[PDB]
Amino acid sequence: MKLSDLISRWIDVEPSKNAQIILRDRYFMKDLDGNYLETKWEDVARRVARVVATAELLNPSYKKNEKLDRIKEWEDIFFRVLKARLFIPNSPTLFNAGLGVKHDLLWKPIDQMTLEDYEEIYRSRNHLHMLSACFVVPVGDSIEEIFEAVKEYALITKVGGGVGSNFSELRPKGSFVAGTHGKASGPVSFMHVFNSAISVVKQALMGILNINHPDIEEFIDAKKEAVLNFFNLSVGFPMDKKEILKLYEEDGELELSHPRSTIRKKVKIRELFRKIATNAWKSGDPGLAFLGEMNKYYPLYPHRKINSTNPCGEIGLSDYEACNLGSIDVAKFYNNGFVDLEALQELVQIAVRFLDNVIDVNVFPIDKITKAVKESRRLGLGIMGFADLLYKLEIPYNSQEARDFAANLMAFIALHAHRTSYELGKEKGNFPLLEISRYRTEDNFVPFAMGMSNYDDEIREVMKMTKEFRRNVALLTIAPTGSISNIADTSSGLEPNFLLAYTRFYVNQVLREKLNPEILKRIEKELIEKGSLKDIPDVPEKIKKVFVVALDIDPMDHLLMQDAFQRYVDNNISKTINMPQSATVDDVLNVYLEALRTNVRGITVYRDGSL
Amino acid sequence: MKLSDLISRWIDVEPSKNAQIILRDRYFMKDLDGNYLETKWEDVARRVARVVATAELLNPSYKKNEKLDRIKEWEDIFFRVLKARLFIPNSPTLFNAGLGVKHDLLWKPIDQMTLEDYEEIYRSRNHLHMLSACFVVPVGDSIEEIFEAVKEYALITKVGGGVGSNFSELRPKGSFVAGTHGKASGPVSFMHVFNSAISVVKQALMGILNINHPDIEEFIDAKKENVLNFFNLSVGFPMDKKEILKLYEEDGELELSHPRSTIRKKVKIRELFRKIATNAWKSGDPGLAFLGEMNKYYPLYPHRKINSTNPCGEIGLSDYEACNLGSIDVAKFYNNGFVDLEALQELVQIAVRFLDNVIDVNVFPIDKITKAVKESRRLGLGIMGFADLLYKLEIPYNSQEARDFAANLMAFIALHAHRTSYELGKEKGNFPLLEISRYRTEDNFVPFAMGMSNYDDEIREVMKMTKEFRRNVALLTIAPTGSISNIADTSSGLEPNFLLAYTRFVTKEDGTKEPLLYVNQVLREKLNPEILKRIEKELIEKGSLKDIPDVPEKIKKVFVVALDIDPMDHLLMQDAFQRYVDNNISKTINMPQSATVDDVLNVYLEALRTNVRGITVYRDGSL
Ligand SMILES: Nc1nc2c(ncn2[C@H]2C[C@H](O)[C@@H](COP(=O)(O)OP(=O)(O)OP(=O)(O)O)O2)c(=O)[nH]1
Ligand SMILES: Nc1nc2c(ncn2[C@H]2C[C@H](O)[C@@H](COP(=O)(O)OP(=O)(O)OP(=O)(O)O)O2)c(=O)[nH]1
Ligand SMILES: Nc1nc2c(ncn2[C@H]2C[C@H](O)[C@@H](COP(=O)(O)OP(=O)(O)OP(=O)(O)O)O2)c(=O)[nH]1
Ligand SMILES: Nc1nc2c(ncn2[C@H]2C[C@H](O)[C@@H](COP(=O)(O)OP(=O)(O)OP(=O)(O)O)O2)c(=O)[nH]1
Ligand SMILES: [Mg+2]
Ligand SMILES: [Mg+2]
Repeated sequence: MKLSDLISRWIDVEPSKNAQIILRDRYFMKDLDGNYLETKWEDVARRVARVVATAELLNPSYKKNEKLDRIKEWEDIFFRVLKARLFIPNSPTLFNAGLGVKHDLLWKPIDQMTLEDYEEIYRSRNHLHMLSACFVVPVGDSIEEIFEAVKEYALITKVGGGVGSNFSELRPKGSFVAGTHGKASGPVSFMHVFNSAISVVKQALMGILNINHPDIEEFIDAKKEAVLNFFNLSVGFPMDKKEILKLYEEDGELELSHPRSTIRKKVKIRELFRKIATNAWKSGDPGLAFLGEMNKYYPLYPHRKINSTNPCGEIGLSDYEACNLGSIDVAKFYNNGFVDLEALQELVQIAVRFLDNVIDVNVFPIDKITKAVKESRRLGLGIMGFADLLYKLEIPYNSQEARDFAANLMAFIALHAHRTSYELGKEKGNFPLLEISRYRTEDNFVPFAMGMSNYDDEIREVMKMTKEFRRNVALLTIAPTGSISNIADTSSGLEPNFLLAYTRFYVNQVLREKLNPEILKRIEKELIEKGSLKDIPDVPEKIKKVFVVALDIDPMDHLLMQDAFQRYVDNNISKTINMPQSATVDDVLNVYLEALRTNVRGITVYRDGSL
Repeated sequence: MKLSDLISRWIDVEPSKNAQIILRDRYFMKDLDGNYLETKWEDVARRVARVVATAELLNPSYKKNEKLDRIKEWEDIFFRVLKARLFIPNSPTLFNAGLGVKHDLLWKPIDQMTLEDYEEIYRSRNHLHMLSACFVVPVGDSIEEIFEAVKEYALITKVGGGVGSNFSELRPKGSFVAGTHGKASGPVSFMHVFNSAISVVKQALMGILNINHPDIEEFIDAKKENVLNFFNLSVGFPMDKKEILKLYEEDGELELSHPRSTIRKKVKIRELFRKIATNAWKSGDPGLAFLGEMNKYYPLYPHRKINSTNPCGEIGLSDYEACNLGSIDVAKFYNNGFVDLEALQELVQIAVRFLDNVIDVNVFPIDKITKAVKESRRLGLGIMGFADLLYKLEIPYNSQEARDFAANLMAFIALHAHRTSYELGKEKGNFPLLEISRYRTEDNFVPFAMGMSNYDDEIREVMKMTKEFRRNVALLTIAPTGSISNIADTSSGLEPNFLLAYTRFVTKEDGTKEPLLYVNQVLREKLNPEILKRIEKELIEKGSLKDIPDVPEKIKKVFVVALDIDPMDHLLMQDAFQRYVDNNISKTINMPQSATVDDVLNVYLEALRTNVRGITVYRDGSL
């Protein structure tokens, strides 16, 4: 089906009562007196479309002559997919597009727009016009750099960004400070100053410490039981995953050291791993960030380096880099037993241009960030609706069938997104750092593992073409989509449905269609208690096996789904490895070891009932 | 007596074992290994004398063939008064002088020193070579400025400075923030971020909020145990003391308002005072800062404006200003029933040059601070050992006699301090803002109240003369001297002795522990050693001589401690010194456990009528 025809299928499907509540609550603009300037999703779609279309003002391919026509065309296409909720950008784009702009320019009808109208939108974007979810700032080993980072956290947090740092540069607790006296207090103590700052600004962060840091044990125990409540904590593994797996298998020792300290110590890697696992078992923190694996696929490494991710894991970013995200609802592409790939390719091309255009109309609080974004132009296109699509396709999330499907789907998306980036580099100009990247200096560089799709060879040649032309250093991610999937009335990112029937502060729509009412109306009671179909007798085996929820799916099937998607994603993936309440610490270690052998770039575990 | 003769009486008296522990503990310099580079007070005095004498390189009145002789002469005099412990600068001068300099230059015999040796010292002072105790920075009403200030606090604290701010620019909690629909959190929420920052960096501060800020009540209670545990807190009074007294006397109302909020409130000034008094009665916070009174006597006002003090309250500073302090031990100037004014004058002269010289060798971590200090050259010359001096002269602290003597002594110090500033302004150049100060644009400007001394008219004359030459915007203070009075083995600041005897413990390898009885040295000298041994027991038990049978009445009357002296007599002493001090004074108004909140109010009311620039109260037994 053509995308315009898919759009006509979805454009007039109204957001649910639940979606409308969230939108009124957080998304619709209000005036200086709390009066609504927007009252429907279509108002949001119009403002967002128009502001992002404005980027086409800077398109060197257009003559001043056609610009108005071309702009209005892009506004029109952006508006239609958005109103149809086939693609939605990350929250900050929805909150903050048009901040600074005359109200009378933001919702005016497109046929009435003039070239001067777009120019004035472009020029009136203010300091709050911040449209990206993801940030990483360094924290250098000096009081000066530490507290400059604290200020950067406050400023990014204030404008609506989530920020992450690797704190490893900070010399360990007790290290000599060539001051008068006395001693360095170490990374963890300074992370409390970050927490306290953000707790007041927000009156959601990421903190990583590398496995070979001498204060790693204190770090692992840092949210145990003063927390640290605004931090997600991950242990960083800057070295090769293979190397750590070997060391664990051999019961080796890790040397803890720091370049600006005499503090040195040896620890058994197994002991340290177990300590990580025990705490994750108890409370879900800390996670694992496979930084080396991220740098393995980083086009700008080693002259730039990924040291941290954003709070949710899904983008590894170099220092001062930010990334804006957006997600395609794949559940809307179900068509009579198949994914309508015709319409999908069209949308992926549109989604990539929109995300790239967001960069040009984005305003950041810190010039170093403006600069890092301009040079790399990293994007984060992902998907949501995945689990709901599997229900429509009558495929069990816990099956090799689902994972082979997932991999081909992501490969197809990756192929058309990178092809779009080639196209946009031709039209608009390459990302400034193309010349020094592995797309250019290397042969056969591919920013992900592949190995589970028929599309590989096609991907490999598109990657070779991007030696010459390429708008973006990387393009793909899979985010949590915690709010935008609610707006889209669909499942979140790549996660299975957590529950089929609930009451968020609500019976799945696909289940409501496939399940005979009466079988439904009976069971909807004990579905809500119990939280699964599994042990409800007199529901058909076929419904049971397809309509699985997160805790129907064992930890290994969670991890293998993440691997299958990660093979064709150039940034990272947000995925929780749900574990049953009866899972032991050994079960958790086994997840870590399997994770080390797969292509996953990080791990988050959550044991049911643990918190 | 000539100062040289006084120096020779003291130069070979080594610090008490008590002092030496303090020195080893934190003053003596160590190498990267943890090894001692200094092991005697004499070593510290060489280093410091040498480093501060280096500033004479820059003296535009020395011809090149003069310079090396002149510098060695200043190093020698500096060394002697330090070694003798007649003058000691604030701790950061003693911690940090010479940091960055090659160890082979800091202690070498002076008769091996060359001009190039001094030039190398000047060049190699590093970024940690911070010699001043006292700082103020502004905290403006934006996230950017608030966190820029958190960063300055961390940097200033790291290098050994104590910093304060007025947080009144921050719009009250619940205020409108433009272009968003979220509200401002308020000054007290941000002060938590500053307390967190500094609790890690130090793993006190001064915070002031003005009495008319709408969050003033929250602030008054901010260290109420239900904590800003690294802050001293004071309430700011930027209006005239007179205005506030009148309002209180009328049972009037104050309007709380902010220029960037629509939040207004009317509160009875008496109810606000009582809230303050009750909290201070419970816990010692908050104190009162009479900022308007400080601005009354600030020579740069209103071009520049004092909005805060340092943590101990004794310097009022404008935005980004810092001050270096030091103190003369005046108990050492006792001579046959009189204060030796001839030797004291000479030492004021030396001490003011030292302190002004510290500015030249000081390194600050922030641009705007270097600038503010160069432009003003504020100093804080003070005294310690004043209580022990009264003991020697047999004057009771809690008496008009003591207060009249304090005023005259402070007046004499002020006169010769400001005179030296005059002489130094001709010799080295005036402070840059002389031209726009009240020393220039006015007639009869005096930066303190006076009214309690025979020296008043000569003081007027010198202030008139400094319309022409003046090296420093202000010169004097009285500081707590919590460490350096320990070092000099003398009483702290202008304060009375807290106790005359107590047990201190000397840590030993094989024992331990151990009991070591200290008795005030002047008490030891005056009281019968036979009497002493009898009473010693009850004195440590009771904390005073007052109710001990059969100690002579005159001894009980002279040898008073802090708690023998009633709150008004503490306050009037502060008033006597403040009259002849251009900066402020550190003074705790001690109160008996049996004082009430009404008694605390009465101290505040009397404070409003005297010339004091702020108030701190501490009720015995409260914390
Ligand atoms: N908690 C605490 N940590 C400090 C202090 N001074 C330094 N540190 C920690 C902060 C940094 O992680 C590390 C280095 O800090 P700085 O570079 O500011 O110290 P500095 O440059 O004086 O000495 P350096 O030449 O770098 O060893 O030491 C301090 O006063 N308090
Ligand atoms: N799941 C969920 N998220 C919420 C809720 N309220 C606020 N949020 C937050 C979660 C995210 O930090 C923020 C933005 O949501 P999005 O769906 O745009 O972003 P996503 O969850 O993909 O996270 P990210 O883009 O990595 O920051 O909204 C809620 O009630 N449920
Ligand atoms: N806790 C908290 N306070 C804030 C936040 N934003 C602003 N404030 C407080 C900090 C300052 O006291 C005051 C003003 O903040 P800024 O100058 O950074 O805000 P902005 O320039 O955006 O708006 P303005 O024109 O000053 O109203 O409001 C925030 O997001 N969280
Ligand atoms: N470690 C330690 N520090 C102390 C003690 N008593 C006071 N201090 C701190 C607070 C002072 O700001 C700092 C330096 O001692 P000083 O005698 O030079 O300063 P002072 O008490 O006059 O306070 P100020 O110069 O206003 O900061 O020493 C103590 O018993 N132990
Ligand atoms: Mg450093
Ligand atoms: Mg502002």
